Amino acid sequence: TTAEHKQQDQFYSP
Amino acid sequence: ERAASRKQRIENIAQELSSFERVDLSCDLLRKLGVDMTELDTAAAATR
Amino acid sequence: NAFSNMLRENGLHDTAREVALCEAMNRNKELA
Amino acid sequence: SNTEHFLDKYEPKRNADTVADKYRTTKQITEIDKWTRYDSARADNYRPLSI
Amino acid sequence: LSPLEVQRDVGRLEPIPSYAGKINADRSVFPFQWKTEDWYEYEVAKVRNRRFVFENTE
Amino acid sequence: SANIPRSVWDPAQHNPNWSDSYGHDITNRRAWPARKWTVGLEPCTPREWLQFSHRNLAYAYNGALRACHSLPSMLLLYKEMKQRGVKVDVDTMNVLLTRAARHEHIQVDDVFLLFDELVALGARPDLAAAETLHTVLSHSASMPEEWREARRLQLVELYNNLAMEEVERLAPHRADRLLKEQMKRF
Amino acid sequence: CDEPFILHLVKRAKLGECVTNFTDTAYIAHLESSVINEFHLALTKLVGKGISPTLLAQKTGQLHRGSVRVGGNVVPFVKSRELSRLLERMGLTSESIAVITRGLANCPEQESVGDDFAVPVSLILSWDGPG
Amino acid sequence: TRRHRLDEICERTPFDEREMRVNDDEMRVSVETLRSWFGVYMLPSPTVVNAVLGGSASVNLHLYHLADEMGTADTREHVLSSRYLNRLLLLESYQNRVGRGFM
Repeated sequence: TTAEHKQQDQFYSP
Repeated sequence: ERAASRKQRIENIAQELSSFERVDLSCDLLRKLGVDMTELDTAAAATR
Repeated sequence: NAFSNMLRENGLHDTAREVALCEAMNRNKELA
Repeated sequence: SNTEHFLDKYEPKRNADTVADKYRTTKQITEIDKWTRYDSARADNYRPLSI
Repeated sequence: LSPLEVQRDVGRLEPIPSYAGKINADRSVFPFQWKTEDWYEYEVAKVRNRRFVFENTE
Repeated sequence: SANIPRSVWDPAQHNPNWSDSYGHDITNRRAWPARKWTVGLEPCTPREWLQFSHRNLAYAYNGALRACHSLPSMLLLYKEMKQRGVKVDVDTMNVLLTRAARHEHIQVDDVFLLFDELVALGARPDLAAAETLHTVLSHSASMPEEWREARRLQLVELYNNLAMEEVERLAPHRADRLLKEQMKRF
Repeated sequence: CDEPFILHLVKRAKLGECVTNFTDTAYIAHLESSVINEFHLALTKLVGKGISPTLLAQKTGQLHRGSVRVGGNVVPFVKSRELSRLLERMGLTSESIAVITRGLANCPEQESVGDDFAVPVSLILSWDGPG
Repeated sequence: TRRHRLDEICERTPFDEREMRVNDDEMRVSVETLRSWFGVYMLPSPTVVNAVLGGSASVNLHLYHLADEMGTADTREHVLSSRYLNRLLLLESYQNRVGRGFM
């Protein structure tokens, strides 16, 4: 997956 | 024939690093690995 | 790799590239 | 371009560049501001001798 | 690695800040920790002295 | 002295740095165009500044890059994002190097030059990138031998740095199976 | 076809045919002049690129003769290969570039150097092109 | 005397291109381009200056570069100097070039 996804989307959120 | 471009590349890098601009940077870079020649330091410490 | 590494850090990329090229060049006919 | 970059080779030819942007964006200095009524009436940045 | 030298961007490699492992630790310097008596005295002094100023000085 | 000072009325004492009244205030209310570049808007209001970053601009430009299907159209965007300082990514590197290695007429030389330059700007090479470089090093038999060996040396260096970095990443998590796989690939 | 040849072709290439999308006369005029100054400057960056200073010294010495008036001027020679290469970057056709090379080698002001021919920049600005 | 010393010190100092800035609309141009267009005598290399100040002859106004002790073309821009330009003001050719031909 895109390094961007794993920088911003890899945290718990609603 | 393929050892002629070895010669040519080495000479080009040599005359590129000895250009008036870069002589200083080349000398400092020269001290920092394998090369100690007092042939410079003595001539300079004579003038200091 | 002792040379090109120094030159890249001191700001000179092209000369570093050519020199690395020259070191690999040496190593080729040294090993073979 | 001052020094020609090594990527310049692959820079697309200007065929069908009719959109060309530098020419679309360039303005006459005349167009950049308007003279408004605020300017007609503008006070002075120095102190006047007599008005 | 000290927490400042760790590379935390998954997509970049950044130059390590020049203060990273360098600044040393003296409780005399920081963090600020202090006696209460001295703090009181300091605060009060600083209020009482607002007007002791020699303006005109050589 | 005098009630009205010489400085006011005497041209000998004229101040050349003073400017007329109208000019500065006309110059001041100027709002220059916010779309100075492709891909973005320059912040104008403090609110707009809170939405802004170079490191995020990276994201937007990466998208705009994945959009272009041809290397030539990509090169332009890249030149922009290089020039306006934009933090550049693993991803900028992946989408560039892939579409440079597929592009038919590329001198392999420049693919590697480009990689080098992306890394000089501080993009962190990763497995995808190194592997693509590797694939480009296979498809070139047409270069001088010393070139091929120079670039092979650099590539091995790269794969090893990667393997180390990745062991350090995976070890504290007690990942053993996964780590072992990644090593299998390296 | 009223103008100097190469300038005409460079305007055709850089301004395209879309220069007349614009209905403003003065604007188009400025576009032209700025394109030409860009060209002129690039052309200058190319003076004496592939030629040795000895060759140049020789030919300039011959072209000045015994005149003191011209002694301080320098004849700005450009190698033809470099000219063609520039006109390629700028997006001229090779059909026309070849016309330009072929027609400049027929000019009196041409000087043959290092088994290639070069010309004065003044010529590249003033030349008509049929002959 | 003062001007003289200043002259010697100017000739041995490298020109600093960082300081150079471009006023509106002007083109950025390297020393090399300027030299090859206007002639080297105009923005002389130290070898050229040294030659002009040490020599005599008129027929030489130096248009192209000069050889150096290392056998290369000396490309150096040191700071310009009062006395060098005076020595040029002596040649007829140069007088004509700068529009003083009437002299």
